[PDB]
Amino acid sequence: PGIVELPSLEDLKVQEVKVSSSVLKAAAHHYGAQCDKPNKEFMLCRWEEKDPRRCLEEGKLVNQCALEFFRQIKRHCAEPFTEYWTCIDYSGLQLFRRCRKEQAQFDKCVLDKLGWVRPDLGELSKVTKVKTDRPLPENPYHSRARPEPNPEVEGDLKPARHGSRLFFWTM
Amino acid sequence: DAPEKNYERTMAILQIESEKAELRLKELEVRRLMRAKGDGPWFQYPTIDKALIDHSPKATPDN
Ligand SMILES: CCCCCCCCCCCCCCCCCC(=O)OC[C@H](COP(=O)([O-])OC[C@H](O)COP(=O)([O-])OC[C@H](COC(=O)CCCCCCCCCCCCCCCCC)OC(=O)CCCCCCCCCCCCCCCCC)OC(=O)CCCCCCCCCCCCCCCCC
Repeated sequence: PGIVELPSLEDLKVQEVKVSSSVLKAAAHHYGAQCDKPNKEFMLCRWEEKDPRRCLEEGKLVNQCALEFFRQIKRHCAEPFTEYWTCIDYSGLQLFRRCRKEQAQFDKCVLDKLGWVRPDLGELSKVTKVKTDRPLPENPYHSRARPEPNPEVEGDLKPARHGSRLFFWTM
Repeated sequence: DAPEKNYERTMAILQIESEKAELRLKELEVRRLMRAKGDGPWFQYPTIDKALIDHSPKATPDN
């Protein structure tokens, strides 16, 4: 067949969000609140193109907007966030429910210094709409032309010409 | 019976039987070509209904 095209290693260099999973899980509700638009443009491009090579730049925007999400935490509320993700980080299942007062301190300092409202129960699971400028893929599966169907039956049904025509049976 | 009656009755019998014999040979040839090519209404062995395919957005994108 053909050669599969791959992007170069410079096309894959972006500054990584090099924080732990409890750090990501601690700020995840405010992350889904504040980093909505580039994340949803990326996941729309990712379910529509069905190809990650066509989804690099939007992904870079994700990694552009996540870092600016954490810098904006690090400039303002580094200590209550640190006290919060440490308590998230203790738990083996990483329970939100074991960590409600540290969550309250982090949410208080974030609403005071950044004005961010934490999403409620049922908001980040909504199907939202995304206004992009990229065109709709007319053939995301790269499917070739389908075979033409067999001709259907038409014409009025006539009797059998002289019956069964089986050796001597005249009907 | 008159010789006219037997004669013309014989011609009608011969018309019916010649038409039936030509139609039997055409039936053989039609079945041969429809088994060879599969483009007629016979020998249409079933395939999978494509209405069974779930075209919803799935859990992972790459599919
Ligand atoms: C206005 C609206 C109302 C109008 C009303 C008008 C009518 C009023 C009267 C009402 C009654 C109508 C009767 C039926 C129509 C006429 C049927 C007919 O004569 O067919 C001729 C038919 C062929 O002749 P034809 O010149 O081509 O057609 C003239 C008509 O146009 C015949 O028409 P066709 O050209 O369209 O024929 C079609 C085709 C013509 O046939 C063909 O093209 C050839 C294929 C025939 C079958 C061959 C099979 C051979 C191997 C098996 C042999 C079995 C053993 C033999 C019998 C042993 C005992 C059972 O038929 C078939 O293929 C079907 C099979 C044969 C059925 C015949 C009727 C049987 C009814 C009574 C059953 C009693 C036993 C009869 C004999 C059974 C064996 C057949 O003759 C035969 O096949 C030979 C058998 C004899 C005919 C049956 C006669 C029926 C009356 C019998 C009374 C006596 C009974 C005694 C006691 C019982 C026996 C022990």
